[PDB]
Formats: sequence, structure tokens, C-alpha cells
Amino acid sequence: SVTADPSPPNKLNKYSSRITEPKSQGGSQAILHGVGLSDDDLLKPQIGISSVWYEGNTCNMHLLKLSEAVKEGVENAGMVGFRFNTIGVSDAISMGTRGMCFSLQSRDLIADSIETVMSAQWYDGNISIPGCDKNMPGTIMAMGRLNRPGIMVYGGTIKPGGMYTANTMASAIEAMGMSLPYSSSIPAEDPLKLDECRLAGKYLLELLKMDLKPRDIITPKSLRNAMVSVMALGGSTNAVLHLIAIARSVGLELTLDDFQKVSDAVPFLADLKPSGKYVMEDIHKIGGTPAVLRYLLELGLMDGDCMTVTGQTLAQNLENVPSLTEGQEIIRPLSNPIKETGHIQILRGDLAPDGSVAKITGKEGLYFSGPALVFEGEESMLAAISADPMSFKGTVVVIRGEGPKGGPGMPEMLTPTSAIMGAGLGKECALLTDGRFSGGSHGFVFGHICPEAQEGGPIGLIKNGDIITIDIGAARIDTQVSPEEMNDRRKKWTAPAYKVNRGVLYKYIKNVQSASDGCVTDE
Amino acid sequence: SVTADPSPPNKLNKYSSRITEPKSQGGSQAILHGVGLSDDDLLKPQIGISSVWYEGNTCNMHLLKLSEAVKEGVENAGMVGFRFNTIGVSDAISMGTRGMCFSLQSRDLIADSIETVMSAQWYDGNISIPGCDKNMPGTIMAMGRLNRPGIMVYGGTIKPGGMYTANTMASAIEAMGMSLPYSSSIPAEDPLKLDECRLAGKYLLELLKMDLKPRDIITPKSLRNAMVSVMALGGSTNAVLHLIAIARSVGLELTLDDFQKVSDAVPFLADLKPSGKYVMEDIHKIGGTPAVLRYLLELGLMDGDCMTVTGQTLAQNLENVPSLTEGQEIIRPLSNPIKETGHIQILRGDLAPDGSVAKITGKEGLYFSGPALVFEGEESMLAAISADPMSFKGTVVVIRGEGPKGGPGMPEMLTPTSAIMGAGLGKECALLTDGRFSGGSHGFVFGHICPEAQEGGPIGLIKNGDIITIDIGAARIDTQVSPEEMNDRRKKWTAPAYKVNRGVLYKYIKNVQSASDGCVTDE
Ligand code: FES
Ligand code: FES
Repeated sequence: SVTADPSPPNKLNKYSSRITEPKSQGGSQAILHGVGLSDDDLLKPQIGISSVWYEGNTCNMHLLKLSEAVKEGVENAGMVGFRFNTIGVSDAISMGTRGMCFSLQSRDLIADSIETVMSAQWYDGNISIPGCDKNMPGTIMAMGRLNRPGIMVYGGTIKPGGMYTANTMASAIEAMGMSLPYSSSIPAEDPLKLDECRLAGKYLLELLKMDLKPRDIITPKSLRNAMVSVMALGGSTNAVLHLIAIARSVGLELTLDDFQKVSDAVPFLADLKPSGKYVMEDIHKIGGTPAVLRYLLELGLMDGDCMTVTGQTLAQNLENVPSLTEGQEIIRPLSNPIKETGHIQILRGDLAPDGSVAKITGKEGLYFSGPALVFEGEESMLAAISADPMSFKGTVVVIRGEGPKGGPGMPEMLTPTSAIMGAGLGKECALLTDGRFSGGSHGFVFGHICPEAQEGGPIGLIKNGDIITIDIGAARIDTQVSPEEMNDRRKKWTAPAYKVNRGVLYKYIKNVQSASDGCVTDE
Repeated sequence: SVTADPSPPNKLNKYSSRITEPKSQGGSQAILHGVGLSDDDLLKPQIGISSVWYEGNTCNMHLLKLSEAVKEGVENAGMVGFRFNTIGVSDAISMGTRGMCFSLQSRDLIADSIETVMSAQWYDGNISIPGCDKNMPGTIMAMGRLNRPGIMVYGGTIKPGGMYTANTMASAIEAMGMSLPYSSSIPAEDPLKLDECRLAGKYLLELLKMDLKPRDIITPKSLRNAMVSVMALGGSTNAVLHLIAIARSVGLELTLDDFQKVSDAVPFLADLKPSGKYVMEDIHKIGGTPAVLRYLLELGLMDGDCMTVTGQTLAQNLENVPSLTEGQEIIRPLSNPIKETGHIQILRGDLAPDGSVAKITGKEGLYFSGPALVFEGEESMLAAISADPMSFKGTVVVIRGEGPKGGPGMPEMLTPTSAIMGAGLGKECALLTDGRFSGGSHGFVFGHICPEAQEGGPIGLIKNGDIITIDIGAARIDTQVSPEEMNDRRKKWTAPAYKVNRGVLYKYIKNVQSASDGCVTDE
């Protein structure tokens, strides 16, 4: 099925032998001697160590230190380590600006970057070190494409001075068996994080011996395990995009309806910010992600037979770990969940026929109806609510043209919800977008609406005054406009000009699939 | 024309003010304090320092040290430096393997990478530090897209224990005014290279004060200056691909015929490997690239009025620099050139209607004719010459399916010429490809043939036995087969399946333009 990267020419150096053994590759051997390899080093496995260090983010500035520890442990395990580094960007910096147009796509750029180096240099395995920014799914996608043994070492969340995207994905990737136990919950710069770094080489050596590859570890069942952790912990709706992209990277299928089925089957149990009170460090103090997953596995919610990067199954990893600390108030018992099903909800209906994603707490009621108030981008919406906030009362606010192609880049938006809260309009309107809304968003806020306006989806045909009725029980975002009149509007509609004609965002427009398809770019 | 990256909201912090000044961006300011910025620091320009450090190549493993020096100089010039790093790959490692399919595209990946970080973080200027691998044009393309003040600090060529792509592009980019004087000729790890690093911030500060941007420096005339250095130094045919890509990045036009015109107008003067005897370090010892360019300008071959990253014109930079050392034998006088015109030749004809590129020394005669010997890739060609070398005598060897889409990745090939040389067949056959042959290639060796075979170009219609006649004076690669019979073949031809269906190379297939178009990917 998936055909992307070179095949190997059992041996632990299945790939690097392509350039270390035949003499026809003497030029390769000469460079390797030049970078410090001895004759005996040429026989060893070669590990690409890919960090996402950069200085403009607290979540990434210390990752070179972690990458050094990883290399030391790779050497202490009898292998050769080759460090390299790719880009990443900070949403806390770019939030509220057109810089956010470059954020989501950097995930796919990172996947391309790591795939490129691993393929060109013939490395046998990968250890990736993403920070607590949001691009780490990119490292897993690269490993799925290559299908060489790999481990993701989460850089760690910063201690306080929330289950946003980074904590959501780190936890989910640990649940999926691609990070070592506790990787997601040990804080950044904790001494145990450095120790994890120094042990990744030992574990990867064993995966090379077993030839336990990413497509042996990432399976329909381990993908479900990842989704279970998202639902139980209240994780971010961005997980829909990222877990779909990860599933596609290994040649598997994952749809919006798979997310609904897991959501319906898993209660929301974790009293964690943004919805709740506690943060990832509090999880760390009561037994960490392994304790949480042990509990979910004991409740029968997880498949324990899935292989992991420990070289053992999830159940074998969790059998021994300390359980959640007696008396802890963070993870609710199954009898008293924060919500009986998951926060993440898939909705269709007239205006989102190919899907949409919401975070529903169960506290906001089942219906909203109002006349549409339509904005062609975040900027006009913010201006209108500044000049005339009362015009928003009772409306269904539509911020369109913010999808993967229309944005471009499917930017995450935070100011619209803040402005609505600040104007006292929180329970008095609903919000629709073909883009995304930040992690503090919940209730009658719907993102990822497909097809996006740029593609002529119904969201692009809404007019001011159209009566929109959102029904959470029926999972529908409907319009009072007749289907015939919306077809009339579709016939008279023409795509707006793209906002760019060059550069990385124009390539994204040329390559990106819909949000319901995880915005994958390589299909 | 070019619309790619965010516009600024005179001030030296034209871009970073978007996030450092507004109270609406308090979250940006909080991260900036978190990474170490004081209140006063928030008023300073912010410089993105993008290195291409990685450990699997001698040409790149020491660039973090250079990046630290660049940051120190940025601070010593009253600005804030933010270091980040992107990927790169080694052709010496991957030569002869399918890993080479990932090499050329990493140029475009690096441009996307640097563009992404600069755009998302709102940096005011860029200092890029590529190594002596081959991807440095990517850094210039990113600067062209952004059109923010920028300087390329060449990492330097390694001292001996050649005018290949890296030296060709470093020299050409210095000639085009986007590197400081001597950047291309100071050896890697020379003390003066570290000093250059520590001065880049001083120079960039002045460019911010003048607002002297990449599109003010990269112009039709400075592009011609770059091409002049390529012809005079005997630089690599790869410069055709990279200078076109750089020209497109600033919204300019540059065609194959432009290269022919400069080639016809500029003699080959430099006795430098691969064609000649000396190496870049020998240039360094007789006055460096500025001394070479000073001579070329005195001969009237260069435009001295072009602005450069010194904040002055090329003529102003070169007026003072020491001239070529008295008695040096490396750079020939104009009266005794190694070749009266440049090595780089554009050829069309029946089999390359959209162009092709050759390195012609003038020592190989004007014609070759022989029956075609056709291979669908490098591997089959190498096998045939191993089993039956005499079957190659007198033929025109065709290695097709090695273009941007067919390869995929337009890999550079070295073993075919080596095998031909080793079999004693060097003057006794010709070589055609839609891919590329390495820098040791010259004479009746023709690359970049367009349209490529994957695209149904005539090269994909050749059959064994077809009489192919190459005429260097007429600049034609012709076939004895009638145009009508070639149309008969085209009508019965169907494109082969792509060799990949996922990953970064499938995206390259989806995005890449022809070699005659510089293999740009963002149009
Ligand atoms: S920017 Fe790193 S997680 Fe918000
Ligand atoms: S690999 Fe760096 S220039 Fe040849």
C-alpha cells in the first residue's frame, strides 16, 4: 500500500548497511569516517535523533540538551547517534496574527523533514524529541512513512509558574505505544526526563533486535487506545486532525465516525484544565499517564494486547506501575464521571454535510437557533463585535474562509470567543467556522466544518439572516433555507481567489485535504 | 506579484512590533519574557538565525558553533537573536542509492522551513548559515519570498586533507550581493569565518536602517553578476536550477537562454577542479572571491552598481579589496582563457525540445552520432555495462526516468560516468538523461533533458538502435527517426505509474516544475 521511502538492501543495521558494507559506497564510508566513525563503528546501527529545538519558544529552547542525552544513551547502547533538527513554530507567539496561517502545516513540514533525512542518510532507527508546542504528530507521521523502529521522547510540559493540544497529543501518543511510559507526564527539565532521554537508546536497540516497527505498534486497536485517552482526559479537538493523519501515515483508515463511536463509549473522567481544575503536573504527582491508563485498562476501556516501544504490550507495561494515588480527586471513578460520554462530538446537518467537530460538556443544553451573522474572516468579525456588540445577541456567528485552503492554513482562532465572553454574550450566540477555535472553546462552538467555504461547501453559501438551528441530540447544524434555494446559491457561487500565489502556503493549498480527512498533504 | 508571507503592520522592528507592541498580543509578550526578553528587549529588532546543522555530514556538523557566534554578534549589535535550525542531507552519503531521490527537493523544503518560522514568529531579519552541502539556495529562496533584510553566511568549504555545487553557489551568491565579501572563499573553521559570523549582526542592523531587502539586492543585474561568476569559475551545471529558483523567488524571470547568453559572453578563466588543478582554498590564498570579482569587474564583465548586504554597491566593496596576488596562476588573463566562452551549454534539438544542460570544455569536438542504448534507470544501465561493456562502444546511452517526477527527485548520478571511464569508453559514447550527472561529468554528457520521460517528452520515446546525432555547434540533440514516427510513438505512449504514492516525494511529484523551470515547487 504505502510507498514512500527506500527499502533495506537478522541484522541490526538493516538500512545503514546499504552505505557501510559494499565497497561501491566508499564515498559514504569516507564521510562517515570524517564525522568521527571508526571501522568498528561502521558495523553498528545508526540512529537519527531528530529534535525540534528553536529559541523562540519556552517549550522548545532546551531540547538540544535533551538531544545530547539521547545521543549519549544511544552510544551507551552500542549504537551510533546522528543528531539533526527541524523547525517548529509557537502559537502563543502567533495567535491572533496571520502568522497562525503557518502553524498547522508545520506538522506536515516536520514529517517531510524527518522522512527526508532518514531516507537520504540510511539510518536504521529514529528517536524524535518534540517540545510542548503542537507539531509532535509530525514526528509520528514520519515514523509511519518510514516504518523503521522509532520512539518519540516528549520534551515534557512546563510546570506552572492543561489538556491543550500538546498534552493531548503527548498523552495520546503514549497511549498508542509510541512513547515510553511516563513520557507524556514527566515535566520538562525534570531529572527523570533526562533519564528517559538516556534510556531511549537501550529501548530502541531492543526494537531493532525484535524489528518492532511503527506499523507493528500503530494499529486499529492502538489508535483506539489513543482515542480512549483523548476522550477520558478531555483532550483537544485538534486530536481529530492529528490522529487521522497518523493513521493515514501507516496505511490505516480513521474517520470522524470512529471518533464519535469512541466518544460514545468512553466517559470524560479527568478534572483537568481547560474544562477542569488541574494540570499535567498534578497527573505526574498521582502516578502519571501510566496510572491513568492502568485505570482505563482495568475498566475494560483499552486493548492491553497492543505492542509498545518497550518491546512489551500495553498491559505488560501497566501491570506493575503504581496505581492512581489513594484519595486523588483528579480522575473520577466510572460511577461519577464529569460527563457520561466524551466531550468530542461530530456533527453534520445541512451546513456541515461532510462533518464538523465540537467540544460538548453536556452543560450547555441541546439546541440553539438564531439568524446568521456572517464574516469572511476573523478580522471583520472582531471589528463588528467591537463596533456593535449587541448586534451579536441571539445570532449564529459564522467565521468562514478560515479552512485549510481558504485561511490559508486552517488557523486556530482565539480572539472571537474571548470577545464574545467579554461582551457578555457567551450563552447568547453560537459560533461556526471552517477553521478552528482555541482550547478554551466549548459549548455551541463548531469548527472543522466541511466542505470549507473556499471549496463551495454550504458554509460558503450562508447569508445574513438565514435561520440556523443547531441540534446536539441529532448532531446536526441545519438551515431554514430550503435545499433548493441553497442549490440555487451554489450554482451562482464562484471560489474566491486564493490569498497567496507563492511559497509554502501556496503549496499547502495545492496539497491539503479537508479537515475531515485530517488535512493530510501527501495523498 | 509575489504574495506569500505576512505584511508588516522608520522602525527597525517592522515585523516584530506586530507582537511586541500591541496590548492585544500580551500572550506573545509573555512567551517572549519567558524565553529571556526584558521590557527593553521588546523594543529591539528580532533576528531569526537559521542554521543547517546536522551531525551526519562534515560540511554541517560544526554549524551550531557558527550559529552561536552569529547570535553573539546580533546581541553585540543591539538586537535580539532567535536561533533555529532546519534539515539538510549529504550527497556524498547518498550518492549511488535511492536516498539521492531526496536530495534536490530538500532545497525547497529548507525554503519552506525558513519561510514558515520567519512568518510565524514575526522576525524582522534573517541570518542563514548553510554548510558546504548543496542546499544553500533554499535559504536565499526563503529570503526572496519574505523580502525581509537577510544575509547568507556561508559555513565555508572544508580545507583539503572544488567548483562543485556548494562552492559554485556560495561564490555565485556572494557575487549576487547576498553574502558578505569573502564569505564564499574563507575555509570552514578558519578564524576569519567566526569573525564574519560575529559581524553579520552589525551588517544586518544597517540593512534594517536602510530597509535594504532581498528584492532590492537580487535583481536582473545581480543575477547576471552571479551567472558571470559561474561562467568565469567553471561552476556546476546545477547552478542553472538554483539560480532560476532564486530568480523566481523574488518575482523575476530567468530562462535557459539567459544562461547561454552569459556563457557566450564570459570566458572560463579559473584553473579550478574539477576541470582544473586548484581548489577554493587556493583562491582564498590569492585574495579570495572578492579579488576574483574585482578582476571580472575591471574587465567590464560585471555590473558594479548593484547593492549588496554591505549596504554599499559591489563596486564600492571591491574598490578597496586586495587584487589577485601578483603572479598567481589560478585566474587566467582575458587574453589567455581556458575557454573562450563558458562551459555551460544549452542544447535543444529533436530529443530535448524544451532544453538540456551540458558542460562543454571545447576539447571534445563538435559532433557525436551513434545508435541509442536505452535504460529506464541508473540501475539497469550499471548492470548492462557490467555484463557487456563492449555493447556500449559507439552508442548514445540514454538513462531516462530520472527527472523531477520520474526519478522521483531528479537524482544526481555518478556511477554511470565512472563505469564508462573505467571500461575505457570515455571518448567512445555519449550520455543523455532527464536527470543529472555529477560534477566530474563533461564532454558529450547531457542532463536536464526536458520534457522528462515521465512527462512524455521525446526522451521517453527513444528506442534502442535509433540514430542520435549531437551537434554542439548547432546546440541540438537530434534523432534520425522522423518527426512523424516520433509522433506515432507519442500517440501510443502512456505515462508509467509514479514510483511513490505517499510522503515527501509524492508531494514533490505533485508540485515540481520542469528542470528548465528550475524545479520550483511553489507555483
Ligand atoms: S505554543 Fe507550544 S503549546 Fe502553545
Ligand atoms: S555532500 Fe555537502 S557538498 Fe557534497
